Amino acid sequence: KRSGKPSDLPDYKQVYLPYDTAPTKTELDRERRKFMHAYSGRMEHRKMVEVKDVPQNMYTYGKEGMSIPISIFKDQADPVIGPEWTYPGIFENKIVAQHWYMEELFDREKSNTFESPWQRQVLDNQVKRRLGKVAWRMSMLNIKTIDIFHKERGA
Amino acid sequence: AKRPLAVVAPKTSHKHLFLMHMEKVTVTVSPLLFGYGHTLQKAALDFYRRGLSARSPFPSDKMFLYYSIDHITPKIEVTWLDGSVYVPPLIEGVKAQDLIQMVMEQAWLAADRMSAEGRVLNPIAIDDYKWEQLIAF
Amino acid sequence: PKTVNIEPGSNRFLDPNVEAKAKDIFAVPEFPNKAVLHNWRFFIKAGKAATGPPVGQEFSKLGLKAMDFAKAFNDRTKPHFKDDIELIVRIQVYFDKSYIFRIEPPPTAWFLLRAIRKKRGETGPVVLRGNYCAYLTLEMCYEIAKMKQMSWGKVEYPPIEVRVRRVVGQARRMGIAIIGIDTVHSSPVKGMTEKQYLEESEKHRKVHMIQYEALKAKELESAPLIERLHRPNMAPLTNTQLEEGLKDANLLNALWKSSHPKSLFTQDTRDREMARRYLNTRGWFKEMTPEEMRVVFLNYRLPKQEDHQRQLNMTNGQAQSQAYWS
Amino acid sequence: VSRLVSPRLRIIHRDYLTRRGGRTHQRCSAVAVDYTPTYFATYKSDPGQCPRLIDAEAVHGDEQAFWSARRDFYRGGASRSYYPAWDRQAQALIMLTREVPRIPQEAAFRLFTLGLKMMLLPRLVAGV
Amino acid sequence: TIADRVRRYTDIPEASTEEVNQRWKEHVMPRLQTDLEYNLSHWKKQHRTGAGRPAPPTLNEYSLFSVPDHSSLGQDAIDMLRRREAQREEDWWRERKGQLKPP
Repeated sequence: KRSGKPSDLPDYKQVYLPYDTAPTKTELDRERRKFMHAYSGRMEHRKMVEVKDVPQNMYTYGKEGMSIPISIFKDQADPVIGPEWTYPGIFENKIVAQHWYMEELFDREKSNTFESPWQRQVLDNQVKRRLGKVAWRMSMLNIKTIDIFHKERGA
Repeated sequence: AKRPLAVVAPKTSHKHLFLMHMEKVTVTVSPLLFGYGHTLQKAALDFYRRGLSARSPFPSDKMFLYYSIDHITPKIEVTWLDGSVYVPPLIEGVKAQDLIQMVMEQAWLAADRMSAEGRVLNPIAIDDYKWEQLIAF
Repeated sequence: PKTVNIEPGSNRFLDPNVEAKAKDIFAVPEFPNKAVLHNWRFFIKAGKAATGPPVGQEFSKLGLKAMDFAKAFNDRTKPHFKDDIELIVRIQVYFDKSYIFRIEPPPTAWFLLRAIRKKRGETGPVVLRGNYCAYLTLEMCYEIAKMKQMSWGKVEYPPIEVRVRRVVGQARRMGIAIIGIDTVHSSPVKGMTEKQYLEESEKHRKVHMIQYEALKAKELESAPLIERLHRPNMAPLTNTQLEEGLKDANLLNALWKSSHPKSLFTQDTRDREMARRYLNTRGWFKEMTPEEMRVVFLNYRLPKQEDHQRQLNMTNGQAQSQAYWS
Repeated sequence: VSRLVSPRLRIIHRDYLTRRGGRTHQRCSAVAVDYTPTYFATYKSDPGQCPRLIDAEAVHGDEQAFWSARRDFYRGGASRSYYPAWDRQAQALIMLTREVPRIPQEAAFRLFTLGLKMMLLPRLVAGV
Repeated sequence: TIADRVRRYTDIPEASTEEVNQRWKEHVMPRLQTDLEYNLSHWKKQHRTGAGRPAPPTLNEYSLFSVPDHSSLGQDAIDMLRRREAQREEDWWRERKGQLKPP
């Protein structure tokens, strides 16, 4: 949809650097050279793919002291980013937040070997959805008969 | 009464406890009485929720809860414009849609008796009995 | 150079300045217990609300001169706002035609395209588009998540670390590969070795837990009294007990009494053992003395701090002490 | 012997012939103990001037928010069912049976009744 | 057989509400102020001040009415029974896909 999209896109205004030792040019494109790829899909169906619009320097990118242009209010500029351990659960989310195939999660539960104590919570919220996709799948059939893939598909 | 009362009464199911002609619907219970599971304590208190529901067009400020003490079985008392109070008998096994049906069904009889004594009656907004409606498709 | 605040995760909510006027406009004019007729939703700019088809029409379907609301809107939204901040209005029309509307921060999809500088059509899920779009890092989502609170009366809860997984997932669903995950290496730093980077996370990532739990437990102690009640876990019951325990409820009763953390009212040997004599006839749990049940038949949803506070025999000494006073 | 010796409580019985089973005409009984019509005058006043009956607004404000309340938290979600009536009384029965503060002001006369025997015994003794 | 198949519906709520009557008449009844008619009249006064004292109950005061609750018990037994049926898909499609592997 067109509405609900930003028209003016402010640019990353670096507030203060996160380091005293300049990351010399030589290594910049030596580590960014590693980021132009990012995995996708988490199982045997692991798919290392490409990322368009790669930023140029990631020592400075987001780790600290850069601004993000979600400028909303009148007196609130592009907020600065505090260091990592200043945000709650970040290196804990790194374990939890990701595309989780249930194939990859139920072997972790039936072996009770969770990398994280919240993957027990990203599991329920994932099954509690798929049950809802059924309790809605059926509270509709109490109206009519809805038949999957019975209408034409494609062009 | 200025004339013999009605004979035939409309017979339809009432979803919501709209103020047909009542003036105050009080619901007395005694929380000293207790019970797990479907009892009369539960059947009358959901009738409070089902009346206070954001769905029923009942004026929420006209329903009065009343915690009693002396082991008063849950009473539901409705008062009509003429002031004649009416307690729907809480037969065991009853629940919300019965009481919302009892008081609303009796609401047409009682509003009829008020219209017999000579009380002028008002226009009612809701028409629980579909009369100006036809099923369309 | 200058780290603004060195604390293990104290940047959770906004600045009290911006959080002062955060809820001055994002407030819910309380539900009048009326019967809603229409729950409309719009995108509207900072204060550029018109009487046109976007707003004035749906009122005019109902005969309301929405030339007024737009002003009552701009009576609250014209100041306070950076230019061109498309807000969401939750107009709610009651059976008396009297509306009540909550203004809300921009949709996080609007936030996400800003924080990455991409216009409409540039972003997409990889399975439709084939490429991860603009990068991000978890450090950024934590600030999109600070202007996105479900309850703008209670900005605190759900917590941040639990609603950032929300904005992260919405991002990934748009192609926004953030760096901390999705990639072989996290954000490279000129500070220290990857090990001297990982050894500084293994402490931080766990210091947060005693921070995150306490905030999860302090919220528990304020939850409705029914939310702290006992709900035994069902992971132990195997799916034939779990089914043979649904035909006759007696088993799911005697279970509850059998595995119930010790309280002043459940220190009845005969009561707790009356159950224990019911299960044995049913061939249910027989080799698990009461203790190893409570540690497995506990409400798993308890924060680990209170997960213990109820654990026998931690609640055995002071058990008979706490009672309904009078 | 009054059944419920509380004389204000009056037992009323009502047996009805209601349509059960769709066609039948069964016998349903609505038994109840309710207050004697004596105790109806001071109650059809809205302040509940009749004691033994408390306007629910007293024990807490806005039952419009206390009974209409629904389960809310991470344990509630959007399947936020109403509260079960069995505790929704308890959180109101426990509020009824709280400590009301017996003040020492009443205790003085009761204390003036505590030293009743010990000192009235020598009164008639020393008054001959 | 009549009084049996209805006992599916009431004895358990009775086996409960006959245990509370025990708990009530044992622990709270002794320390219960019997002058309620004065106590209630005190809150009808505290409400006519508006700044009265409606107090919220606490867990220890409330755990008297702690009971086996088939509202939750019967529910999460199904869900846990179900997230085993949801568990036997990824473990099924892993088994079927494991039948294409040679011996």
